[PDB]
Amino acid sequence: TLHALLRDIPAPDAEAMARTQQHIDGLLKPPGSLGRLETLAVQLAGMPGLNGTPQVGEKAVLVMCADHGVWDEGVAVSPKIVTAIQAANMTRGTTGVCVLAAQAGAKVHVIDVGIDAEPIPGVVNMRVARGCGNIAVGPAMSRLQAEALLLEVSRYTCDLAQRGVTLFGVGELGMANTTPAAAMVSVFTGSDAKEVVGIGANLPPSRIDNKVDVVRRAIAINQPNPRDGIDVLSKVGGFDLVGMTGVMLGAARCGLPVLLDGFLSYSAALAACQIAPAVRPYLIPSHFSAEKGARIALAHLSMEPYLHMAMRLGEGSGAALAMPIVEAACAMFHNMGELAASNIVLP
Amino acid sequence: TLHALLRDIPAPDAEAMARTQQHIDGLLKPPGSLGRLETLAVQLAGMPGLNGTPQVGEKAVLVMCADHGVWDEGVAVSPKIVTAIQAANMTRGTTGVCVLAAQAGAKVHVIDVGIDAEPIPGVVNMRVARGCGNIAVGPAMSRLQAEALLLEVSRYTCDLAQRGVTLFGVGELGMANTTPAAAMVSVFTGSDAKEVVGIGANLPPSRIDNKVDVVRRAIAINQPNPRDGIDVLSKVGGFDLVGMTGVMLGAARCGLPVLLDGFLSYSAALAACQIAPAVRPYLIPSHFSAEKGARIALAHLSMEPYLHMAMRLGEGSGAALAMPIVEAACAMFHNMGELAASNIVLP
Ligand SMILES: O=C(O)c1cccnc1
Ligand SMILES: O=C(O)c1cccnc1
Ligand SMILES: Nc1ccccc1O
Ligand SMILES: Nc1ccccc1O
Repeated sequence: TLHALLRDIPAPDAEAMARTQQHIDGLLKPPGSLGRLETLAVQLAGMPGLNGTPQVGEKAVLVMCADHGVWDEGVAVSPKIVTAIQAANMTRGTTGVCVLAAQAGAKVHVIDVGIDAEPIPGVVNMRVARGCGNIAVGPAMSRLQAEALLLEVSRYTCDLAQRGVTLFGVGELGMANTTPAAAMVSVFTGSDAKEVVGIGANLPPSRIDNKVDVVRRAIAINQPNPRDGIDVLSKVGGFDLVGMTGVMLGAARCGLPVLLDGFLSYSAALAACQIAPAVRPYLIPSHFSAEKGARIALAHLSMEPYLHMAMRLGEGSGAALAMPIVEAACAMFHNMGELAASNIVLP
Repeated sequence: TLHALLRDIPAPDAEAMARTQQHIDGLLKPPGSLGRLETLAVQLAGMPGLNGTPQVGEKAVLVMCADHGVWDEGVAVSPKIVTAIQAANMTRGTTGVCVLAAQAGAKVHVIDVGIDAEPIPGVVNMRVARGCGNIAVGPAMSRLQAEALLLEVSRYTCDLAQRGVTLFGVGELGMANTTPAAAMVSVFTGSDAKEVVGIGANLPPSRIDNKVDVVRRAIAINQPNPRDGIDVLSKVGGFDLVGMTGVMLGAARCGLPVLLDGFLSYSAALAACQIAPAVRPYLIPSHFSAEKGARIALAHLSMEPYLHMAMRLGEGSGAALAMPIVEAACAMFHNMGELAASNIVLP
């Protein structure tokens, strides 16, 4: 079922992209002057789920929530229960993603893939377990659990496409999750833990060393295979991370765009592209995370974010903030006048 | 009258800013996690025209249009008449700024400060002359003309504030205007012309040398005084550039924020800050222009743009694109829930 899914990811439509580029070149402006907005418009035009043109219909931010066993290693200063509390707030519209998504006209879908607490009413239930295993002493989960969640989340994502959603945004919520994120980045990029381990949610500078040590132990003990994204996710990842990877595989299979968020999302995207390179064309960066390993992770994905906001909240907040930018590419494409109609000729 | 104006620019309200910072720190998120969005919110709170809080009411983009005598030196490949044509399109909603401003819910005000063509119906008439003097052989205009336009535009800007406008965006339109922009940047920053002269609207690489030469001649012949922003503007600037400087002085006097656009706007802001350092606190960067001298100009203004879009259209298009970001800071500030209300305590 997963092989089928990965097999059916459509390649971008080069024909629609060429038509788009020609149309953009003819707009009321010096050719190429709107830079990355032009490039983004063309990219969108190549996505089969969008009907050959840069269009944006309904918008959704999927937030994957889960707890992590590695929290017990003292790698995070936020109380573990904050995952459960914030997930509930996500249903009240008071969180950072909620407020930014509301501003963008997007709906937030809160999905519980493994919070260590009783079920929260109003949150989508796809709970694998009450938190994943502590990666410092063994794997986060079984390969089977990782594959099942990928399928599950993937289907949910592409099913939203049937409800008019054309643009996705991915996000997470899970105390201590910048630890497995860093382990994955280290593994996929071949970078040393010290180079990609950050302060997460205000970790005191004095406790960084321990965090770096925990990441190295996780890798040494699990021996994840860099060439197998599912192996890496199941061993040194987490449920929230697997879920984000699933949103990306689902949107790609649906031929639709997905906006990345910050550091946690970069880790998930490295996994997704490792598992299926065909996913890459559908990914759109949003902002440049203030987390230490962001530069390395983005360099390996060959992505240059549009927004430099020193943000490090997570939740899909950056994804929501960039949605207007995607709408701008559409507006540009469909609403600008044409040079020829004004009798203007430029070399 | 100009001395009065400059004298009456209010300092930022430190009391409102402290109250803002405390409120932001108490929001549902790790302290400081929304980074530059938090900083922007505080900055807005200190602006007297906004009522002690980051608020955005009506939005306006002021586009200053004028022609330049230096066009005759072969520094621009766009036909001179494009200024007049595009200014007319600005009244039809088909231009790049129009489309992006519409997306942001802002109104575009097109102001003719010196187009070399017959008056265009629908465009605000503040025409100094039919194009400014060719800076390669003498000054763009008299000091008197520069001061009069500054006053004129300044009053117009702050008068809009009485109509509910709380956020301004500045833009321009004028063939060959990246030449005087570069001369001004060179003068204010002490950088050599070759380091700040760019391709403007697709100038062929083979004609760059001539453009660099024209900039040096302009400076040698006029001998503008770097410590006198009005001297520089009148000698090696242009009507559109003076006008943009005027919007900045007017918004500051009104105690309101102004969003910069690209390279031309950076030149105008260097002049504005030279003339009145008190203007600085009211300036908000938008994007990082793809023009060659952008880095140097931004470094001298100590500004780090939020958007990296490789844009180089001008017209205030970048300013419009960043307006949602300013609205996001307000949304964050007013709509997020508080940590205490959720019983969350973080170190
Ligand atoms: O980049 C992120 O999304 C991030 C960084 C630190 C802590 N939480 C989220
Ligand atoms: O940065 C700008 O605004 C710009 C650069 C080149 C040509 N026109 C405008
Ligand atoms: N629209 C346009 C066209 C040519 C040169 C500059 C411009 O802003
Ligand atoms: N709201 C929040 C609080 C603590 C840690 C991470 C979060 O996203």
